[PDB]
Amino acid sequence: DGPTMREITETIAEAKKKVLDVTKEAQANLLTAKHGMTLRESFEDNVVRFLNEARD
Amino acid sequence: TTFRFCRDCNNMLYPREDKENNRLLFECRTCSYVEEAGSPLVYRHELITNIGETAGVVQDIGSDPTLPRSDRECPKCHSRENVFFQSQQRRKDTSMVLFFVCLSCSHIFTSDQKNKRT
Amino acid sequence: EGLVEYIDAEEEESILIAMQPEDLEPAELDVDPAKRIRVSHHATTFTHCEIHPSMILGVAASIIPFPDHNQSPRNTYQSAMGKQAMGVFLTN
Amino acid sequence: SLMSCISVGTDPMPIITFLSEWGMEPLEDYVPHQSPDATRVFVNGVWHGVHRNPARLMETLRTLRRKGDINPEVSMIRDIREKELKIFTDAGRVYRPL
Amino acid sequence: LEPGHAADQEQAKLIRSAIEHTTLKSVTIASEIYYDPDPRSTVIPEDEEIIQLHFSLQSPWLLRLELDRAAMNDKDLTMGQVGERIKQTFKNDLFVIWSEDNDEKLIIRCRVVRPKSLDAETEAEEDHMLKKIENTMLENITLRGVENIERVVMMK
Amino acid sequence: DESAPITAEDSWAVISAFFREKGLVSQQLDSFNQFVDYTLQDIICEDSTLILEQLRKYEISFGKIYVTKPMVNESDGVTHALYPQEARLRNLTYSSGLFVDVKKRTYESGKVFIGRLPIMLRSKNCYLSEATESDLYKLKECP
Amino acid sequence: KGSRFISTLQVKLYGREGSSARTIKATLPYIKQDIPIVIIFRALGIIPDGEILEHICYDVNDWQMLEMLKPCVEDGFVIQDRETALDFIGRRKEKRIQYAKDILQKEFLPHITQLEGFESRKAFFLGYMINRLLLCALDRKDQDDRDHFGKKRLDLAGPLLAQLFKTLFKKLTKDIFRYMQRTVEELAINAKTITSGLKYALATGNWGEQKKAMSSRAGVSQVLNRYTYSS
Amino acid sequence: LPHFSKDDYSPESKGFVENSYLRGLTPQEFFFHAMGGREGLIDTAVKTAETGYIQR
Amino acid sequence: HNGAPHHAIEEAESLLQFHVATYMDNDIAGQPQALQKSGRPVKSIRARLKGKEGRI
RNA sequence: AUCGAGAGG
DNA sequence: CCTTCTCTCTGGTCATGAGCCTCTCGAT
DNA sequence: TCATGACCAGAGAGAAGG
Ligand SMILES: [Zn+2]
Ligand SMILES: [Zn+2]
Repeated sequence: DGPTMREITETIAEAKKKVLDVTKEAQANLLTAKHGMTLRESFEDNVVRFLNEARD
Repeated sequence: TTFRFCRDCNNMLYPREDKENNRLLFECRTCSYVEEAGSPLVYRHELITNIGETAGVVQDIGSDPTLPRSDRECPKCHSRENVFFQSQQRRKDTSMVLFFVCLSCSHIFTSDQKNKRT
Repeated sequence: EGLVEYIDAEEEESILIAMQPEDLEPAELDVDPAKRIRVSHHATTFTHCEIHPSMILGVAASIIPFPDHNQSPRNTYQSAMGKQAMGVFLTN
Repeated sequence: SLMSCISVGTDPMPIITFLSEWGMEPLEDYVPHQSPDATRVFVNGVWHGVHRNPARLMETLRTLRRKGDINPEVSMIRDIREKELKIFTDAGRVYRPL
Repeated sequence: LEPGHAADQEQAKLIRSAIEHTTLKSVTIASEIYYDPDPRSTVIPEDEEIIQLHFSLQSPWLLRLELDRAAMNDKDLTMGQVGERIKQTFKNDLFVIWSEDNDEKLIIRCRVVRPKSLDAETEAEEDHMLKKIENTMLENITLRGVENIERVVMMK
Repeated sequence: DESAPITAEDSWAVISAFFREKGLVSQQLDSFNQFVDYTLQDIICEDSTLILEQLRKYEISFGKIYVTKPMVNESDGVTHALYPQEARLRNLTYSSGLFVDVKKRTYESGKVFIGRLPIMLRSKNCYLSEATESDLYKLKECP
Repeated sequence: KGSRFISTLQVKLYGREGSSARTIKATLPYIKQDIPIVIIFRALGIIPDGEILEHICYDVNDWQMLEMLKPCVEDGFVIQDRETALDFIGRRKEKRIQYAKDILQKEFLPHITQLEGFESRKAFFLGYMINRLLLCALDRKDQDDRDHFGKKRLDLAGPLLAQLFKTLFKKLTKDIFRYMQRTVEELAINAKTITSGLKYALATGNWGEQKKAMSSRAGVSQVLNRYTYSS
Repeated sequence: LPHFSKDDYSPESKGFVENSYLRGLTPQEFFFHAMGGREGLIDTAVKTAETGYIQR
Repeated sequence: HNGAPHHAIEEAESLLQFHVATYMDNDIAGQPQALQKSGRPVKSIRARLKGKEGRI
C-alpha cells in the first residue's frame, strides 16, 4: 500500500544520502585508513553495505 | 631530476667526480665534452608519486562533454564555471580526491582538506 | 541533413548520450507512486540522444512483453525458446 | 541489436589528402620539443602526423560527415586529455544511429 | 592469543605488529642520490639540524631516503629501529644517520665506506654501486614481521 | 510549430524510416554488395600478371571482371536464367558466372570464364532486389 | 590489402617490478633473440640518444620516464652507428646488413608501409609504443582492456568470401602458370577449382579447401533455421 | 555507460536498481541487471563441467 | 637385394618407422600427423581405445 | 561409419 | 686463493586433461 | 586453449684438494 511504498522509497532516499555523505567525506581525504585495506576498499565496502542494508 | 646532453653529439652525459676540487662534472663518452653540474641531485626514485594525478590538462578541457561540471567557485577568479575529475594516476592506493579546473582562468584547485600543496 | 549520426564503440567514448528528449527540457512532488523511479539527468553537456532505449534489444527479446519487469535470465531463456515456437514461418 | 549496423570499408586516401591540406603537418617534419602541445593524428591505426588547433579540424570533419562529403560510417574520435585524433575507415566496426 | 591473555587488544596489536611483515619499501617515499662531499656541511638546507645534532666523538656520495609518516604510524616504528636495522644489514660497510620523530620530515642519510683506502683519503666508489645498495635496501630489508605474512587483521 | 522539439513518441517515426530503407539484414547485403562491386576486382588485379621467359617473354594479365546474373547450364541443354525457387526445388546452386578480361602480351583475347560465384539473395545481382510484391508472388517467394 | 598475414611486434619490458636492470627489448619477426630498442632506432637512422628519447618522451619535464629509459641507452651504448646496428642480426658478412635492411621495411610494421625510405615513420611509431608501455609501467595509464568492443571487428560475408576467393584464385593462377610451363611447344582454365571450392566452403561450413586443421574455422556456414520467422 | 559523466561513483551509476520488478526497471538498470545475470548464467555453465569432473 | 645406395635406405627407414608409429600412435610431437585421404588424421589403435568415446 | 553444426533437461 | 669433484636445489620444457544422457540435420 | 604437477639436463653450493 501507499504508506509502505512511501516508507520504502524514503528508506532508499536516506541510503542514497548516506552514500553521498560518505562519498563527499572520502573526496576531502577525511577517511581513516583502517589497517589492512586501502581507502577505496573501505569506501566501496561502506557503500555496498549501506545499499544492502537499505534493500533488506 | 634533470638531464643534459653533449651539445655536439646530443648523447646523454654521465656523472664524474673532480676529486682534487670535490666538484661534480657531467662528461660525454662520444666526444671529449665535459660540463659543470648545476645541481647536486643525480638520481631520484619516487615510490609514492603525486605526478600525473593532474595529467592531461589542456585548454580545450572545456570541450570534453564526458567531464562533469561542479558548482564550486574558483579560489582565484570566483567563476563557478569549472570541471573536475579524480586522480588520473592509476595506482590502487590512490586518494579519491577531486581536481577542479576553472573554465575561466585555467586554474587547477582541489577538494582536499588534509593538505594543500602546489 | 545532419540530424542522425552513426556511432561506433570507440567514438561513443567521447560523447554524452541522452536517454530521452525530455532530458533536454529545463527543470523548475505530485509524482505517480506507481511509476518507476527515474533519477534526474544531472548532466547538461549532451551531444546525442538515444532514438529509443528499446533499440538495445535483439529480434528475440523484442518479442517479450514488459521485459523490464523480469529477472534477466528469464529473458535469456525466453529469447532461446522463441526460436522453437510454432507458427507460419513463411507465406509460401 | 535492431539498429546495429556494421562498417563496410572505405578508402582512407581522400581522408589523408584532406588532412595534409588542412594543417596536418607530416611526421618527418614533427619537432616534438618545438611543438609540444601537438595532437597526434591516426588514420586506421597509422600515425600520419600531428596537428595544432584540432578543435577547428574536428568541427570541419564533423561538418563534412554530417553533410555527406565523408562516408557517414567513418569514425572520428578526438581524445582531448590524451591529445589524440583517431580516424577509422576500417571494415567490420559495429555502429548504431543516434 | 596466549591462554588468558585474550580480551586485551593491547597485546593483540603488539602481536599483530610483531608478526605482520614490513619491508623498507613500504615506508620509503623517495630515494635520492647526491654528490655531497663535505661531511660537516651539506648543500641541503633541511638536513643541517641533522648534522648539527651529530657531534659525538668515507665517500662523498650521499644516499638520502624520505619516509612516510602515515606508514610509520600505521605500524609501531621509530626512525631508530629503521636505522638500527639498516646498520645491522651491512655491518659497518656504510655510515648511517637519521632524523628524529619530532622533525617535519623523516630522513635517513647514508654514505659508503671502503675499509682499505677510505680510512686515509676520500676516494669515491662508482655511483653504480650505490644503486645496487639502494636496490638491496628496498627489496631485501626485513624491518620486522615474518617471511610471507604480508597482512594481519585483529578480529573478535 | 515546424521547428518545435520532438517527443519520445515521434522517435518511432524515425525508427520506421530506418527500416523502410534498411530492412533487418542490411549488414549481410551491404557486405556482399561491397564484396562484388569492389573487393572482387581488387583481388583479381593483385599480382595477377604472369610471365614466362624462353629466349622471348610471354605476359598474361587480367583486366576488368564481369559478374553475370544467376544462370544455370543444363546438361544436354543450354544456359538459362535461374530463379531461387527452382534452385531450392531442383537442388541447384543460385550462383552467377565470373568473366575476366584476359590479355596476352609478347616480348618487346575476349572474356574468359573462371567459375561461378554464389549470390546472396536480394543483393544487387539477385533478381529479387528489383522485384515488386506481385513479381515476388508470381515467382513463388514470400514478400 | 594484399597478403593479410599477421606480424606480432612485442615490446617487452624485461625489468622486474622491484628488481634493477629495467631494460626494454623488442621482438622482430625473423630474428631469433630479442633486440634492444636503441639498436633498432640506430638501425632506423636515428643515431643520437637525445633524438631517440625525443621520439619516446614527448615532454622535456618528464624525468620519471627518462630515468626509466637510462638502462636502454646504457645497453645500446656499444653500438653508435647504423651499419653496426644492422650488423647485429641472427643468421647462420656483408649480406647480414642487407638482410636487416630488408626486414626493417618488409616485416617490421608492415601496416605503416613496405616501401624503402620511410624509417622516420616507423621510428616515431616505435617510440609511441614505448611511450604507451612506460605509461603503463609507471601506473599512469591503466592496463589496456581487451574485452572493449571497439577493439573488435566482425568479419561478415564480404571479408570471409574475400579470404576464400583470394586462395581459390591463387590456386587457379598457379594451375594456369604450370600449364603454360607445360605448353612450351603448342583454354586450360579449370573453372571447377573456384566454383567447387566456394561450394565446399558454403556447404560444409568448413572455411577452407578440403582441409580440417588449417581450416579450423568450422560452422561458418550454417543451415538457415526456418522454424519460425523470428528464428 | 555513455549516458553518465566520467568519475561517477553514484549508486545508480554503478548498478543499484532502486525500482522493483513490479515498478519496472529503467534502461540503465535493465542493462546493469542483465550484465549481472549473465555472470550467473556463465557460472551455471562452467561449474557444471567442473563438478562433473570432480564427481568422476 | 637391388643394391641401393646407403642413404636411400635412410629414407626407407624414415618411412617404415614413421608408418609403424602412426599405426600404433598417430598424435605425437612430430608435426607430421599422417593424414589419410581427404586430409583426415588416421585413427590409431591408441586413440581407438583412449577417451570418453574410446573403447574402455 | 566418420566429421561437423544446431537443440533439450 | 684456485680448481675440481660430487651431489643440489633451481630453473625451465613437456603431457595431460577437461558434465551426463538425449534429439535433429547436413556433407563425404 | 592452457594451467600445473612431474619431470629432467645444466649451472651451481660445498669439501677436498692443489
Ligand atoms: Zn658528446
Ligand atoms: Zn577561476
